[PDB]
Amino acid sequence: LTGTGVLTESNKKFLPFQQFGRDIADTTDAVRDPQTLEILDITPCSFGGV
Amino acid sequence: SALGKLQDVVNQNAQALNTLVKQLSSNFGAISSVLNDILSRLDPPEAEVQIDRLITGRLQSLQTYVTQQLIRAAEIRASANLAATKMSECVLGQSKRVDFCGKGYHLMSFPQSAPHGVVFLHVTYVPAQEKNFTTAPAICHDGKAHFPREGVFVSNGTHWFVTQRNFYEPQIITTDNTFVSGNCDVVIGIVNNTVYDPLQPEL
Amino acid sequence: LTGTGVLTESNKKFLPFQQFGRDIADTTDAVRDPQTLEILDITPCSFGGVSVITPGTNTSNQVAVLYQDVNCTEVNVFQTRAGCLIGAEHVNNSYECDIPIGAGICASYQQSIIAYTMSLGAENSVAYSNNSIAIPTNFTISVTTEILPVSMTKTSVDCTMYICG
Amino acid sequence: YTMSLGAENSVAYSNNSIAIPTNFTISVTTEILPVSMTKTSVDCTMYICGDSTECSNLLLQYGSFCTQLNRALTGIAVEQDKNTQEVFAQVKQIYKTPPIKDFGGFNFSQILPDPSKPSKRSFIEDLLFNKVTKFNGLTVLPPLLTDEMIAQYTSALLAGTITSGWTFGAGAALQIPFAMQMAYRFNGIGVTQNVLYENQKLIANQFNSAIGKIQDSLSSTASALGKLQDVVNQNAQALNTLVKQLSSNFGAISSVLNDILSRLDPPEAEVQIDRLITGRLQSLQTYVTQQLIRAAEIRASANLAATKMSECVLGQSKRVDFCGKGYHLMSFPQSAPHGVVFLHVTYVPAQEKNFTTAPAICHDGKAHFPREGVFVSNGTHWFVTQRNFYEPQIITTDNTFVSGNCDVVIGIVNNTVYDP
Amino acid sequence: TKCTLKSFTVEKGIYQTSNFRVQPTESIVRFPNITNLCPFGEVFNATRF
Amino acid sequence: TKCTLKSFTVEKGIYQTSNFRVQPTESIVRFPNITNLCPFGEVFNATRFASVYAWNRKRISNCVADYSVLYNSASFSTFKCYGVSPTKLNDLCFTNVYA
Ligand SMILES: *[C@@H]1O[C@H](CO)[C@@H](O[C@@H]2O[C@H](CO)[C@@H](O)[C@H](O)[C@H]2NC(C)=O)[C@H](O)[C@H]1NC(C)=O
Ligand SMILES: *[C@@H]1O[C@H](CO)[C@@H](O[C@@H]2O[C@H](CO)[C@@H](O)[C@H](O)[C@H]2NC(C)=O)[C@H](O)[C@H]1NC(C)=O
Ligand SMILES: *[C@@H]1O[C@H](CO)[C@@H](O[C@@H]2O[C@H](CO)[C@@H](O)[C@H](O)[C@H]2NC(C)=O)[C@H](O)[C@H]1NC(C)=O
Ligand SMILES: *[C@@H]1O[C@H](CO)[C@@H](O[C@@H]2O[C@H](CO)[C@@H](O)[C@H](O)[C@H]2NC(C)=O)[C@H](O)[C@H]1NC(C)=O
Ligand SMILES: *[C@@H]1O[C@H](CO)[C@@H](O[C@@H]2O[C@H](CO)[C@@H](O)[C@H](O)[C@H]2NC(C)=O)[C@H](O)[C@H]1NC(C)=O
Ligand SMILES: *[C@@H]1O[C@H](CO)[C@@H](O[C@@H]2O[C@H](CO)[C@@H](O)[C@H](O)[C@H]2NC(C)=O)[C@H](O)[C@H]1NC(C)=O
Ligand SMILES: *[C@@H]1O[C@H](CO)[C@@H](O[C@@H]2O[C@H](CO)[C@@H](O)[C@H](O)[C@H]2NC(C)=O)[C@H](O)[C@H]1NC(C)=O
Ligand SMILES: *[C@@H]1O[C@H](CO)[C@@H](O[C@@H]2O[C@H](CO)[C@@H](O)[C@H](O)[C@H]2NC(C)=O)[C@H](O)[C@H]1NC(C)=O
Ligand SMILES: *[C@@H]1O[C@H](CO)[C@@H](O[C@@H]2O[C@H](CO)[C@@H](O)[C@H](O)[C@H]2NC(C)=O)[C@H](O)[C@H]1NC(C)=O
Ligand SMILES: *[C@@H]1O[C@H](CO)[C@@H](O[C@@H]2O[C@H](CO)[C@@H](O)[C@H](O)[C@H]2NC(C)=O)[C@H](O)[C@H]1NC(C)=O
Ligand SMILES: *[C@@H]1O[C@H](CO)[C@@H](O[C@@H]2O[C@H](CO)[C@@H](O)[C@H](O)[C@H]2NC(C)=O)[C@H](O)[C@H]1NC(C)=O
Ligand SMILES: *[C@@H]1O[C@H](CO)[C@@H](O[C@@H]2O[C@H](CO)[C@@H](O)[C@H](O)[C@H]2NC(C)=O)[C@H](O)[C@H]1NC(C)=O
Ligand SMILES: *[C@@H]1O[C@H](CO)[C@@H](O)[C@H](O)[C@H]1NC(C)=O
Ligand SMILES: *[C@@H]1O[C@H](CO)[C@@H](O)[C@H](O)[C@H]1NC(C)=O
Ligand SMILES: *[C@@H]1O[C@H](CO)[C@@H](O)[C@H](O)[C@H]1NC(C)=O
Ligand SMILES: *[C@@H]1O[C@H](CO)[C@@H](O)[C@H](O)[C@H]1NC(C)=O
Ligand SMILES: *[C@@H]1O[C@H](CO)[C@@H](O)[C@H](O)[C@H]1NC(C)=O
Ligand SMILES: *[C@@H]1O[C@H](CO)[C@@H](O)[C@H](O)[C@H]1NC(C)=O
Repeated sequence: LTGTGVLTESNKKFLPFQQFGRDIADTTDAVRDPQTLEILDITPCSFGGV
Repeated sequence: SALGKLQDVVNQNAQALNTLVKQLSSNFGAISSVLNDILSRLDPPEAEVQIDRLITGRLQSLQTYVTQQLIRAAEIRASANLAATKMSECVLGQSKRVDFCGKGYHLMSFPQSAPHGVVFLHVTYVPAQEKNFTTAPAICHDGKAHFPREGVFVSNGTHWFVTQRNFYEPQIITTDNTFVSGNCDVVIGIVNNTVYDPLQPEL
Repeated sequence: LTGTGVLTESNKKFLPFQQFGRDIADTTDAVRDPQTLEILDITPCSFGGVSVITPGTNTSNQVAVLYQDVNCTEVNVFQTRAGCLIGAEHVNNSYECDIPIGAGICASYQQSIIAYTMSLGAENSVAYSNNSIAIPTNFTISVTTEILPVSMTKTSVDCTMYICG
Repeated sequence: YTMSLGAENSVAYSNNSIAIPTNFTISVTTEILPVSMTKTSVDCTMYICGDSTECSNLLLQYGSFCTQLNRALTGIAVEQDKNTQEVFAQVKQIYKTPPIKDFGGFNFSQILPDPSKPSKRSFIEDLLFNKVTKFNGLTVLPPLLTDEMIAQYTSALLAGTITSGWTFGAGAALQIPFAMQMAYRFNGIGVTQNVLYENQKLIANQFNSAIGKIQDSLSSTASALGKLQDVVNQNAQALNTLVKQLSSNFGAISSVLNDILSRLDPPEAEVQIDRLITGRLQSLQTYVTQQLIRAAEIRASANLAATKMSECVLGQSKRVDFCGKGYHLMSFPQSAPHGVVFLHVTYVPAQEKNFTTAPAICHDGKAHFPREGVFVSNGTHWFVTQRNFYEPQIITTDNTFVSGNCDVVIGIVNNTVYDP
Repeated sequence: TKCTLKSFTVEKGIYQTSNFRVQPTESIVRFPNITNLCPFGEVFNATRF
Repeated sequence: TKCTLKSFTVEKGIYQTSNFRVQPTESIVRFPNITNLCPFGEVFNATRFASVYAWNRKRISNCVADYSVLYNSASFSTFKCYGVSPTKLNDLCFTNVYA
């Protein structure tokens, strides 16, 4: 699941079968690293404007 | 639900925004709704068609969103002009426009802020304890027709009074609160009584 | 002539020349029967939408459904100019509108759902006379609230990120 | 030719001359305001796809567009009901007229409802309703208020303004005899009660003649109710255009889905199917956008009508040219299929006659000013007359007040002020 | 109503959940009565041949 | 500002711009390591195949298979690869490889 963002340590709890949790507009929001099984939150990088 | 109007506006925004983001998960006839996956599976010459499919739908959705935003902005601008007029007239002064500054004879309005709007507290005058009286358009005395200077010619069945039009304050009929025009032969509802002169007893 | 509809007997007649008939805006309106020469009018069968009237899950779960512009015969049923209402019981009483149905008919929760003609107000014949006036002897001083939007959220989207990212 | 804006009238201006009217031409102007448009709705699935299952399996990869469209139309319809409520449902305690219509000589029979059961409307309402005049997944929702109840609102407002005046618009309807309410409306427009009470018979024939002229004008010309007819024609033409867009290829083989599904293999028939889908979506979106814009216009007109009903019907507007041209006295509401007709009763001076004036009058070196009127001169004698009607009222100290000496004021004219 | 509004609870009101459409029942075809039936038969059954 | 205002006099105010792409530092790939190269010759060059009337499905899973060696081979002619491209097969990760 390509893309750019900040991979913060996640606090949501996952089913041992659930791989990646989405949100509204099916944007990949949380993902499990296939190795060292844990949960990470993908947050979009700073895209404000000047 | 008292602030429902304001809530409506907020909803009409938020829902719209949600709809917009929900349009990002629509294929529009393309193989998927993720640009990165399309670029990661297909070759760019063939991925161009799918990207066009996504772009056309997303651009149409964005234009629709902006159009409805413009219409909503027009209606909200009309509401803001109305609110500015009500602040200029209800608050900064006393308005003689009926039912503009609330129901009843408006006295004064107090502005209050609200998250995305204003709330006017309209203090208005509502008179309510009615009494009926027998009424005269004019009073005949020495053939002068004696019309009322500022009030109405009410009567307790028996005697007559010149009260103000919005609060029963009878007062006797005197030449100071009554003015003369013509004789008693032209007025349809003329009623014969006596108007009191202060000056003669004042001697 | 291909289509679907209800083929009823018609009083209006074509010329002996003319076999078909259209309505204004170029829609088929009547057709003469080829077997026996008479003109049958066409009216396509009902396709009005269906709506649901509810007092809210807070109060109850009872449902009243309105089939717009459909006779109750074509699936307690109450026939209304708006449509056929099922689950709500008509009442001769008149109340202020609670859930607007249409054509003067409104519904409310009173156990079940009752539908009626909205009452416009209390009929008050003023005691008018050509020598009678009503003067107030008091007042109220009423404070009312008038809520008015003045602005909305200043949203701003960028087309590049939304479309491409 | 080159247009002329009118007659190049040159008023006889002078620094001491005024023109004081001596009569009046009480009139009833007419105003027509649209308050609502036809409550329509469109089944976007049935419209774009008919009954085909393949198109219904599409139009969902296009997302929630159908929900947007039907939500917008439902909002427009609810807004139309809200407009009709705001214009008409402004009065509590629906009122009735007395069986004896002794309104000081005035005659409201043409505007008052008649028992002969045309719905429950009046003569003027019947003329107005006489003058101005489903399929393919689009229907017309009936208005929440039916014409009978709108006429009942109209009759209640008319009964309240006839018997009570402006009082029913504030609290309870304080009854007051007619020709006494109108005297107070004259007080509101400046002229005293004397004008009406001494001209009571004249100011009922003027009003009745104005009502009769309104009746004749409404009966005669078919373009009298042009605004409501324009609204109806615009809505009907938008609907007809929306329908006729169905019979359009939009770059596909046919405008009928059955033919495309028949003569093509579905995998490549998909191209024609969604070309038609995009075409019909664009047509429906254009229809919805123009309906929203026209609904904004109708909402502006309905807010104007509600404001006029609040200020004209339920009061006496001091705003100029708001409730008809001339000094507004009172208004009458009448219902029309999709609008409101205001019968603005106004006062128009007419029959002018010029005199010579003075800013103030010098007596005993004191520079008397007029308490409430204008100083005028008959060429020999001076009088204090009200500013909208000629009434001499020879100068006294009761109707004049003193503000110094006869030095600063410019147009001082020497005279005497009588002492009661 | 809950599903279309996509909210578990609903409020007092009226909501257009879906659309009703009557199903057609049987089918009918009408053409000009009888026929212009040919004198074809006299060919198959002719006497002088 | 003056390039987006199409002018050389700008006056007071505020003027906007386009995407703020904060360039992400480096690139991270977190593919799972099975530590087992997937024996893919099980299917292509192996013992005798089945018949078309009874076609058989083979499964390769829990392994790291490379399609680049397959494409680079000149013997493997007649490629179509519907829905994907041979050059982009390598970076894709799959689970249900029905052969
Ligand atoms: C008419 O109104 C007057 C105003 O008060 C009333 O006259 C006085 O009434 C009081 C009693 O409330 C007496 O003590 C006075 O002597 C009255 N003044 C007179 C008669 O000049 C009178 O009661 C009212 N008439 C009614 C109500 O029928
Ligand atoms: C009020 O109008 C009525 C008739 O238009 C008049 O008063 C009534 O007159 C009838 C007979 O003419 C009598 O039987 C009633 O008893 C009267 N009632 C009242 C309350 O007076 C009269 O022309 C008008 N009254 C005034 C004061 O102008
Ligand atoms: C004034 O009161 C008298 C009481 O009857 C009425 O008018 C009088 O009428 C007689 C003839 O019927 C005359 O001789 C008197 O001069 C009149 N009185 C006047 C003029 O003051 C009548 O009730 C009253 N006048 C009205 C109401 O106009
Ligand atoms: C006008 O109404 C007010 C109430 O709205 C009256 O004031 C009440 O008077 C009674 C007894 O006189 C008291 O028990 C109440 O507590 C009063 N209410 C308030 C709010 O003060 C007032 O008396 C009325 N005016 C007249 C002239 O009676
Ligand atoms: C003021 O104007 C009105 C008409 O607007 C005049 O009323 C007319 O008067 C003449 C002669 O008196 C009559 O023949 C007409 O029938 C009247 N018309 C109406 C509609 O009543 C009135 O006379 C004028 N006033 C003055 C003082 O001249
Ligand atoms: C108010 O005007 C209407 C119409 O102008 C009058 O109605 C007329 O009534 C008389 C007999 O009752 C007849 O002339 C007709 O039947 C009606 N129409 C017309 C055109 O005349 C009504 O009478 C008037 N009001 C009063 C009190 O006279
Ligand atoms: C202007 O009006 C005044 C007031 O009526 C006129 O003065 C009166 O004139 C009449 C006859 O012309 C006399 O009978 C009165 O005695 C006069 N009133 C007085 C002297 O106070 C005046 O003549 C008029 N001027 C004109 C018409 O030019
Ligand atoms: C109005 O304007 C006229 C014109 O100037 C003024 O009349 C003049 O009055 C002065 C003395 O007051 C004379 O010397 C002039 O000869 C007059 N002019 C003419 C043309 O005759 C008049 O005073 C002005 N009145 C007001 C009230 O402003
Ligand atoms: C008032 O009348 C006289 C003429 O008769 C003028 O005013 C007089 O002015 C002189 C000095 O210029 C004073 O001594 C007098 O006392 C004044 N008379 C008064 C005030 O009555 C003047 O023509 C007149 N005032 C005007 C026209 O404003
Ligand atoms: C179709 O056939 C029927 C009968 O074969 C024809 O209609 C008959 O007309 C006669 C006299 O007009 C009636 O007495 C019969 O009752 C009719 N029959 C029926 C079944 O209604 C009809 O004219 C034929 N259609 C044509 C020739 O177009
Ligand atoms: C006229 O010709 C027709 C067509 O051949 C005959 O119809 C059939 O004729 C055969 C042989 O004659 C018979 O076996 C069938 O029973 C006939 N069919 C019917 C429906 O009758 C017809 O019989 C001929 N007419 C004659 C011979 O008089
Ligand atoms: C076929 O089996 C061989 C294992 O011996 C592999 O491919 C061989 O690769 C070498 C050099 O890379 C070539 O010289 C051989 O000709 C290949 N063998 C063939 C083509 O049969 C590999 O494991 C298998 N090929 C696949 C899976 O594509
Ligand atoms: C007030 O109304 C009542 C109700 O009929 C009536 O009896 C009474 O005479 C009226 N009072 C006056 C002063 O008109
Ligand atoms: C609606 O629900 C609230 C609690 O969620 C309750 O307090 C209120 O009484 C309810 N309204 C009714 C039952 O009309
Ligand atoms: C049902 O539709 C209308 C509505 O009442 C009615 O007039 C009509 O006769 C009915 N149709 C039938 C009975 O077939
Ligand atoms: C009252 O309701 C009943 C039953 O709904 C109905 O039959 C009757 O016509 C209605 N009206 C009257 C006046 O009873
Ligand atoms: C009215 O104005 C005219 C100007 O046309 C003038 O001649 C006339 O004298 C004026 N009237 C009076 C009474 O001054
Ligand atoms: C696979 O990756 C994990 C990551 O935690 C590592 O512990 C393991 O040794 C790796 N397997 C190998 C290198 O065979």
